[PDB]
Amino acid sequence: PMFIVNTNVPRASVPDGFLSELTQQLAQATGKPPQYIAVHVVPDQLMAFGGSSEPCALCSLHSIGKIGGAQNRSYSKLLCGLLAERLRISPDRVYINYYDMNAANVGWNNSTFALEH
Amino acid sequence: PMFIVNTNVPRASVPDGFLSELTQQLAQATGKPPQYIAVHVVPDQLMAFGGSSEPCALCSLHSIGKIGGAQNRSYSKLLCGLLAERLRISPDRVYINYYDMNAANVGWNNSTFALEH
Amino acid sequence: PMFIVNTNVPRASVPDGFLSELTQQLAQATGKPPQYIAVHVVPDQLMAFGGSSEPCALCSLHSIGKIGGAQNRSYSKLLCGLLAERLRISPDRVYINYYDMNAANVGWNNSTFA
Ligand SMILES: CCc1cc(=O)nc2[nH]c(C(=O)c3ccccc3)cn12
Repeated sequence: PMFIVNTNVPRASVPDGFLSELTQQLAQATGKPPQYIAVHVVPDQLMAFGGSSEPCALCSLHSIGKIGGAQNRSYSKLLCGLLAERLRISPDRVYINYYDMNAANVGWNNSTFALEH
Repeated sequence: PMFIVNTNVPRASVPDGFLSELTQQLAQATGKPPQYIAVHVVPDQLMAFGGSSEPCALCSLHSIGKIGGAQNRSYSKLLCGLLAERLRISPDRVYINYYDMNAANVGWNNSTFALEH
Repeated sequence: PMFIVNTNVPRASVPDGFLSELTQQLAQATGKPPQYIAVHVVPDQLMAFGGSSEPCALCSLHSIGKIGGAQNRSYSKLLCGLLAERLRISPDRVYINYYDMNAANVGWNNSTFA
């Protein structure tokens, strides 16, 4: 899985330990091994939410499976909680786009995750 | 809705009020309220279009509904118009990827927009 | 088509010619003229792969068609090869998301490709 956060919160406000916390908490939430979790944090961005430049975040989570109604609401609670606690971003100024990726459409290690045919 | 612009145009060439203008124009175009519109502009990018590093932009528009053949042609005219006028980027050096998002696949405010089941 | 690379490799480590090599190799690989290909390289990123911040990359390739099982495995070999050779990133620390775009959902030059 891969999780990206783009935010106008300054780099200096991203706490030590943040990428590792995301890595471990997403491993737990998705049931996938930590070794396969990638995280990407992009501070200092020029962005607005609702026309306001108060702290906000635009995020993406890509996973092969483990994407769906109840699961995505769970991820949102988890990830909004982290963004609120660590970056002081209000949950109602966060968007997270969820993508259920087909194994054939994710490349890795010179191939993809579709090895069957 | 979420609109992202990545461009090699320098930061100083992005006019003040560009984010607000995008916000207003997108609210009008999509019929969604401004409070739900998120905009994100990323200047000074290392990019090429057709092998040239002249001004260009790679963009995305994510919306729950209001995405389709006719509407997208209309968005492209609107957004290329703004990028050309404000950032001086030629319309034939812009790509915009449109995404019709399922409500269940967009997280916000500790949950998603799938609140029904 | 368009290709985006996000990496924690520093900008100074991105070699002269890299964007051009991606453009022409992707032209060859997708069969499209180089004039169609957009590439975007984002160095110096704050990222981790498997909990480690050794060199890694998160990438996307969007194309109207030319996306599929065998084709994507070919793109991955090509692109991982380039990232390993040029940016010294291990292939097992690269993800590439492939998107088969509908022509109606790609805007260009005041319109779409539909
Ligand atoms: C055709 C003019 C054209 C001009 C470009 O500068 N870029 C580009 N990309 C495509 C493309 O990938 C495509 C378009 C329609 C169907 C299949 C692929 C087509 N173009």
